[PDB]
Amino acid sequence: KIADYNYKLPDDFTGCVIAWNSNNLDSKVGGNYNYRYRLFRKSNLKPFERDISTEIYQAGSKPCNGVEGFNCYFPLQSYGFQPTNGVGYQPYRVVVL
Amino acid sequence: EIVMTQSPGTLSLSPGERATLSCRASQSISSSYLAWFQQKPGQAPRLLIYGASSRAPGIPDRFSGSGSGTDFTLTISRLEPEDFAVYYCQQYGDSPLTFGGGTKVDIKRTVAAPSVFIFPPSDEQLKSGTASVVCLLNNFYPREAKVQWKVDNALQSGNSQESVTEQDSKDSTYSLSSTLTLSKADYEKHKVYACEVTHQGLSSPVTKSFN
Amino acid sequence: EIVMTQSPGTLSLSPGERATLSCRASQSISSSYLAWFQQKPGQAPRLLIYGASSRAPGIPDRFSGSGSGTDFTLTISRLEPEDFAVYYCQQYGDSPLTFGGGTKVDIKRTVAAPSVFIFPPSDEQLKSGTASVVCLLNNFYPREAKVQWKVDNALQSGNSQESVTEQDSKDSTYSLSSTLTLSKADYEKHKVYACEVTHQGLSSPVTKSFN
Amino acid sequence: EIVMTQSPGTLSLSPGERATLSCRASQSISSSYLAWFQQKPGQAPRLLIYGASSRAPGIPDRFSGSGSGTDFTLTISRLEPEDFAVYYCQQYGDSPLTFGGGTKVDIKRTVAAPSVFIFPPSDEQLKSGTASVVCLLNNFYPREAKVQWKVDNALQSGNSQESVTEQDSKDSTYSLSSTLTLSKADYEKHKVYACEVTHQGLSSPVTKSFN
Amino acid sequence: EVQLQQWGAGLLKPSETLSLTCAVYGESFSGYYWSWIRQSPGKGLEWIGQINHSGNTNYNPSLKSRVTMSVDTSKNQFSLKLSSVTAADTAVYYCARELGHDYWGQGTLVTVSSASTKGPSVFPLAPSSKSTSGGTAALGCLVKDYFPEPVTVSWNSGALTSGVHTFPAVLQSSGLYSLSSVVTVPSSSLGTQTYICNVNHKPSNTKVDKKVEPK
Amino acid sequence: EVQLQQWGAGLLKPSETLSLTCAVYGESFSGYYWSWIRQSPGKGLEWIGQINHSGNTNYNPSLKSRVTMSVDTSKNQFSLKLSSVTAADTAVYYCARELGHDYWGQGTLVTVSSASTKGPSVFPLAPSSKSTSGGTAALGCLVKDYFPEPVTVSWNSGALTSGVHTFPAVLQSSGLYSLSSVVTVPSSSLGTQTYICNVNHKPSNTKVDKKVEPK
Amino acid sequence: EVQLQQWGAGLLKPSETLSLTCAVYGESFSGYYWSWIRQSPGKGLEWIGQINHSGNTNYNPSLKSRVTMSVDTSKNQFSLKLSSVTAADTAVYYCARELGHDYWGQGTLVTVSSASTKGPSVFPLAPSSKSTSGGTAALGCLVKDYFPEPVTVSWNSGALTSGVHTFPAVLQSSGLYSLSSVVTVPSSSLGTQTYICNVNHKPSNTKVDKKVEPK
Repeated sequence: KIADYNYKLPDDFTGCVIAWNSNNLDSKVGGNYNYRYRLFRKSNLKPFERDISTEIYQAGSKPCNGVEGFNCYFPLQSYGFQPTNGVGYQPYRVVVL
Repeated sequence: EIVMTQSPGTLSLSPGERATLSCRASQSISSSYLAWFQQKPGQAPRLLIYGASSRAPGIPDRFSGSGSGTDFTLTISRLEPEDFAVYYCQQYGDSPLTFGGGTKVDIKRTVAAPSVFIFPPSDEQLKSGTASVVCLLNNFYPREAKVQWKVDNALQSGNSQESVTEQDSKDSTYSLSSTLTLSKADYEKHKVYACEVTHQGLSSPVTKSFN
Repeated sequence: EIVMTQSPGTLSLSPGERATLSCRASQSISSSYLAWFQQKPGQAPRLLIYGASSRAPGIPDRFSGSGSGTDFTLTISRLEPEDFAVYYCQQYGDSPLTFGGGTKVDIKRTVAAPSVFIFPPSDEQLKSGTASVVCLLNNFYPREAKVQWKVDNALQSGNSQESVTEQDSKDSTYSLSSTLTLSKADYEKHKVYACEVTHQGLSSPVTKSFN
Repeated sequence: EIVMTQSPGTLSLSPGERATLSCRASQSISSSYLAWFQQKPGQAPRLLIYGASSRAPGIPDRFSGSGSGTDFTLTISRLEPEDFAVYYCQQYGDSPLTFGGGTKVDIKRTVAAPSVFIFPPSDEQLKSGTASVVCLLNNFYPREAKVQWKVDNALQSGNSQESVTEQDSKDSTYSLSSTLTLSKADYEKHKVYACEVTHQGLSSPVTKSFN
Repeated sequence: EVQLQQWGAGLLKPSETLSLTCAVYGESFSGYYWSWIRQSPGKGLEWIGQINHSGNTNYNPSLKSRVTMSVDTSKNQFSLKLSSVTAADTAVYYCARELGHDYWGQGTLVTVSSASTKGPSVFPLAPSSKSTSGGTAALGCLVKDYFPEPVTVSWNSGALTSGVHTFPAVLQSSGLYSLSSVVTVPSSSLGTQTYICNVNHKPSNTKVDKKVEPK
Repeated sequence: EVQLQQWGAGLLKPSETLSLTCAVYGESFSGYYWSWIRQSPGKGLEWIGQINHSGNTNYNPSLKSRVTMSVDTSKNQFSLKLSSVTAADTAVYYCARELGHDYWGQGTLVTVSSASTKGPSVFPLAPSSKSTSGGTAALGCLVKDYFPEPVTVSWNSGALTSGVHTFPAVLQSSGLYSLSSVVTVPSSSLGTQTYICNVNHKPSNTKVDKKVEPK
Repeated sequence: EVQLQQWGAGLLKPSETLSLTCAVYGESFSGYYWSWIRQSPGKGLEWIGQINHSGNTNYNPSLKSRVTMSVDTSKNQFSLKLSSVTAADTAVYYCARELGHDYWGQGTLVTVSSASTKGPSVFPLAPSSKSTSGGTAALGCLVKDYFPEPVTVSWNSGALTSGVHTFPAVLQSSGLYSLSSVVTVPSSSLGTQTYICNVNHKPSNTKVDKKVEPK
């Protein structure tokens, strides 16, 4: 989902990828419902392309002209980060050079 | 990959009552994106509730949903004869789309007692080299009752399996069959065999023997 | 691809008469290489006339053919009861063999009047969730007829279909059944329904109505 | 590649008798590694004797083996009804494993005389475009039976074929059927057809004919 | 005289391959051209192609990209292959000699549909009271929702064979078939006799019996 | 409205490749994602993957290494290929649109086994002496060692249809099926009425009848 | 105890490649050689080759050119590939352990042909008048021109099971099989008793009855 609807690296890519755990900085005892990712999109992204549009997802028969409802959903959903989450469900901090 | 857990699959209640089914998840569901599915036998699942509160178009208004975070519930205000099916959860706020486990609702009737019949094996069957003994129950309200074989006053396990039948349309009873399989020398060893039934409705520890 | 076009597909005439069938080609046929085929139901086509003039071996003398250029015709001197079939053209003077559309011949008789014996939708189909009503016709020689459905005093089209039986061996009539499907909510909402029969032989516009 | 040649493929004898099966090899077998396999109809072969003298575990002691060099023999002292099967040699003392041709044992009984029947082709098959004539023999013990066809008092070769059924469970007799196939012209040109059978059971070479 | 016998599969899912074979008896197989002809209820007779013993093929330009033809000289047979078949290819196929004019095969029906075999169902019917008052009524059984085409319907266990109308099956939007079988009776006979409708669907191996009663 | 029709093989041997195809009628094929979902009685519903008209596929991480999906835009079809199939892949497969929520396919059953078709066997059962004294006895027949699913059992050619219990077929270690069919009769019924149990297995076309004799 | 279970393709075309698989249960798989043995109705038992857990193979020199074996120790399976398949390779294949002497597979039959599925044609056999004068007669029906071997023939819907002989099928020059069924009756029983033979061919799914009448 991250490699298709969010951030895509080209196959002919030169550079480094550096990630480190960041549970200290972005957890909050209550959920850190502030990060968000794109869940629904009608096609794959192109390499090094960025999409920030909301554009309610059709996914049905009714057009849903700008209004959310049945089969029409908001594509951006929030991560739930808590300090008690196990490794693999707690934040990681990524820089790509 | 959010793991969805659901209320115990079996629950029985009379028609015209209120039915509540609970659901929970390992992680919180974003935007309360939870859906409830109803599946009748032999058909594809059908959607009832989306968003954990809303109602799908063309759905009877006796279905309601309520919940958030990691706890959700579905309520049927009044049960109809065609409202008995299997109910499923679904979370779709995460990329790996996962369903629940399934909860089956039944029609309940007054408690009844199991009846046991014993069929001695036939020597024609023993000609091949194997024998089978059957312990049977008919017309008992709970879906399952405990049955155990006794060979030479010794417990046996790991060598048999049981089969149950769907509840009767109007009798709403149950039938259970347990079959044992053994080698020829092993069957020929004891004349006396028994099967004992442990059941809550029938207080007697019925044990059945044939010679 | 020399496209061949024939006379009107259906023509009616009493037995013991003469029949003429026309055949036109989009381009000239070399050396009058045109053939006429006859096909009866359940059998493969049989050649009658080759070269647009000659007669195949074993063919009776009542079949004749005449034409040239882009116009040809077949003539039957007397129509025996077995001469009622479908007739096709074929050009074999060019690269891909091309056949005509086909012309049918029927049996003429007196004009009858259709009888309508409608059946209301059953309860069992309503349980399955579909509703079928059948405007019916019986015993009418002219196959050409029209039936129009009226629901809520409005025209209904695109949701009904018709099935017509073949001509009878001795009665030489037809039977038609028109089935129209509507939603259960739509069928409950409206009170007046009808099928109206328009036929050339039967002047009165019989609007068979029911509630 | 050692070629194992075995005793005549068919030996017939009554139950409860001495049976001897021979086996020869093109080369002397080292260490007398020879084995005898028994195959019953519809299942995999089973080993009886290994080392040309020793007996495999679980085998009844009526089977014995004796031989050396390039000549070997299997002996059954008295025959049970189950022991009617096919027996194979198997040498395992050289690079490729080779089996024998096989020897089939039958049940002996009193000689019987076949009953000869002849069937003319049906008109439906003639309309299809081929004629098949069937001449059959019923309930004869000696499998050796010669059937030939006289078409206009002439012998036909290579245009007919025959099938023989297995030994009966209780009759212990045989049935044979020879079918001769011809085209339309070949069948309709000639008038008389006949099948005649020479069988050692009955002296008369029964010749059955039809027009 | 030449006798032609053909065989091949009849039911095909979309995007499958159609294979038919035809066998020749009676005359020489060499020195002749053997043709395939297609007949549809919505198009008419169409010529597909032809092949001879040497392996030479003549193709219709319309179908040239999807049609293949093969000849087996040893057993005197020729075969047709039609790839990427579609629902527009449902038709009757004949094998003939040369242009025709002499001899044709019996014909093989081919139905291409994306529906699975399903059992027919019978809907009950009731005559109207106005029909009873008029003097004549009709009693009919409606069969629906069976995919494979051939089905048989009878009445009175086959005893009543007068006035029986069995309208041809019609294909619906869902891809299944339906038909109706009716009989005409006097209204006087109503209220004193019981009728029966019997349906036999061979491909699904289904036999259904319905007891028709007045109203 | 969308109609989805699916087809594919229902019996596979281990290490084969499962292929299923779904066809869409009624709505626009492009602009949507089409999904495959299996259902097994062992675990429950599981999402396999989805694909759109351009060929972009989303896969479940568990099955990402042995799932392939294809799309045929000309005839509005999408297909699933599941390689290296195993006995744990026996399930019911549905094709749905997007996340579901509106339209589903009918679903096809897929069973994976390494057994060949063969007929079952009937093992006789005799009512015990106590049943005759009791006033209520049971008659049962046990069917054993058959691979295909539709095995059928009956009493007295369907004479004793009341109080009939037919427990569902079960797997065995060998991969074969065993089940029992039972009925209840009074001691007065014993002997006075003959009870003959019949079993029919159409895939192997085997019919077995057993007479019941009290012990 | 060791249990061997094998599967593979039961039908092939010439020039194709035969593939078979065998799986082992109940004991160790490594430290052993697993063999393939072919039995044909014309020549007899023959040894094809054997393979061990590490991939070392022994081949029969006659078939060394076309025979290959593979092993999967993860799931305890071994497979045989036989390329350049010809009509002389129709036979029953067994997977065995070592030289044999202990354990054999159930055996799978492989048929090699280049014919398509066809339905049988039934032709009655008419008794002669002199056969009626003889006091006993034989009524049979001839089944012809079906490709797949399994064909079931019964008489009087299975009621007549005395004095019936069903000869084995025989391959013809056209690649299709044919057989006949015969029953014996008293001559006086003819004319006053009806006799029908019914035949079912499952691959083409055709069941047809045929009544036999005296000439």
